[PDB]
Amino acid sequence: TEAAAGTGGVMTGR
Amino acid sequence: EDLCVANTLFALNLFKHLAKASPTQNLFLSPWSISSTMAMVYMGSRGSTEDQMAKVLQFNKIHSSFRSLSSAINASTGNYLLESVNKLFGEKSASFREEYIRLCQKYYSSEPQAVDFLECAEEARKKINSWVKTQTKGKIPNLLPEGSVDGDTRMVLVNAVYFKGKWKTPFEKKYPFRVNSAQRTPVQMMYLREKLNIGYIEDLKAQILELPYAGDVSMFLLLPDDVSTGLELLESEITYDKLNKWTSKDKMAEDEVEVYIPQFKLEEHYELRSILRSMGMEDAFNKGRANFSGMSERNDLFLSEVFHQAMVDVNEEGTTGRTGHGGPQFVADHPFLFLIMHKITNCILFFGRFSSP
Repeated sequence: TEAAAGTGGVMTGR
Repeated sequence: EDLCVANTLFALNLFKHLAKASPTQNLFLSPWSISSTMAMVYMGSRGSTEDQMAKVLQFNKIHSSFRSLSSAINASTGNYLLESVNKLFGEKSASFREEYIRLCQKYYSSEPQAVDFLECAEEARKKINSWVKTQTKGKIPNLLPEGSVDGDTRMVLVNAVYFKGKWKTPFEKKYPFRVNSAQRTPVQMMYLREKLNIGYIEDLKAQILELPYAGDVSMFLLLPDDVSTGLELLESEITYDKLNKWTSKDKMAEDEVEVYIPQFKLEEHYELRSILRSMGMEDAFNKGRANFSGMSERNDLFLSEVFHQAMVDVNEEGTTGRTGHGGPQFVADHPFLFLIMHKITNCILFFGRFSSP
C-alpha cells in the first residue's frame, strides 16, 4: 500500500 | 491507556458526518493529518472558538501529546516509509504573535515561513501545493484548489502524511463486486491464504480482519454480513468502544484464513467547513464571531476553509498444495470499511469506505 494525504487550514483576514 | 483516543473519537465522528454528505460513494481520508492541522489552528483560538474546537476535536497537555505521537509515527524503522510533517505559511506583511509562532514550532515543528498572499496569492498557492507534493512523493499534487487563497489570506496551516509499506505476506493476483442491489462491477481480486487475526463484531454484524504490513502498521477491514451498499448498520453503530476492543493487540484469534480483497486505488478531495460546522465547530468559521487572537493580537482572523486530499493504492506487494476450504473466509466482494493503524500509538493514519470499483 502507498497512501498519502494533505490538509490545509486557510486563515483569512477580516 | 490508549494515547490516541481523542484523535480516534474525532476520526469516527468525522467519518459519520462526512458520510452524511457522501453516503454511498468511495471515501478516503487521513484523520491523523486533519487532527494535526486542526490542533495547530486550535493553538491560535480563544474564547468560544477555542471551547468549541476542543469539544469537536475530542480533547475534553494536548500540544505535548501531538508532539509525542508525531515523534512515534515518524520514528525510523526500516520496514516502511512513514512521514508526517506540518508547515505554516504566513503572509509576509503580517505580524503574528511571537508566542504562537514559537509554540507552533515547538510542538508541531512547522518551520514557519513567510509568503506573499497580499500581492501574489496565486504564486503562494503554487508554492504551498509544491511543498505538499514533495512531501507526498508526488501523490498529492494540488492540495489547495483554485480560488482557495487570495489577497486576504493570512496563514495556511498544513499537514502532509506519506506511507508506503509492503504486506508481511504478498498476495497473489488472481471477480464481480456487488456495488448495490442493482449493480455488479468486475474487479481484480488478490488472494492470500495465511495465518491472520480474524473476528466478528456482533454489535456491528461485521467480520473484522487484520492484514499486517512489515513492521508495526496494519490494515483492518470491516465487512458486513440494505439494497444499497450494505454498510448502513456498520456506519451508524460503529464507535470507539466497539472498535477499539477488536483492534487491541491481543483480542483476536489467529487462524488460517483465505482472503480475497480487491486491488484498488482511491483519490478523494474534500472541503471540510460544512462538515466541521455540523460537528459543532461554528465560531471558527464565522467571519463575525471567530476569535484567533492567539495567532494575532488584533483578533482579525477567521477560518475560511479546511481542504483535505487523500489517496491510496492497494496492491499485492509484500515481503502450496493446500486444497481444503473448511475454515474462515474473508471475501471482500461487497462494500467494506478499512483503516490503516499505527500499532504503537494506536492512531488511525487512514480511514476509508471502498464501495465502487
